[PDB]
Amino acid sequence: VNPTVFFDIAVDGEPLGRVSFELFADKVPKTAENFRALSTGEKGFGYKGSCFHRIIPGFMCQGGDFTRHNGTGGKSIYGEKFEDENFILKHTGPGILSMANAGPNTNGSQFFICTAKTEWLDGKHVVFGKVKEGMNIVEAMERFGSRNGKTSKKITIADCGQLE
Repeated sequence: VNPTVFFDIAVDGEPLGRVSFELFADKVPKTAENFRALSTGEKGFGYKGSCFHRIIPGFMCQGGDFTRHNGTGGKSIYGEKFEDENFILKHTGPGILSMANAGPNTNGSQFFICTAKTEWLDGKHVVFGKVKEGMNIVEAMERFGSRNGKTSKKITIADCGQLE
């Protein structure tokens, strides 16, 4: 209805588990569709096989750079960047899915999953989804991150697609 997408996560090739996300297409349609389409890979590029390049324990897990795998790339289905759609939703707690960016109106494909309430990001990053199942898998991923965001194991989206 509002779409659900999943990520199957692997840690150095070993299966960790599945996280699914509800995308708020009712409130942020353009942003939610970009993520949905990048998860199915239906426009010919997307998240399958990419990694979480920056994980900071107690704060958030960030990924979505499928072109340079380090936070300097990625692209949306609308072009290299697109505008901040609205800031209706807030970073209210663990499980919030929001867009990473490089300043106002620079949304591409990078996203982060909050593991804490991060109110200082409200009005700066567009919130568009939430973890539906597998929050415990995000908590497990979190243990491989560090204070500067570097991960001690390669965390990858082994598979991903739509469920609902």
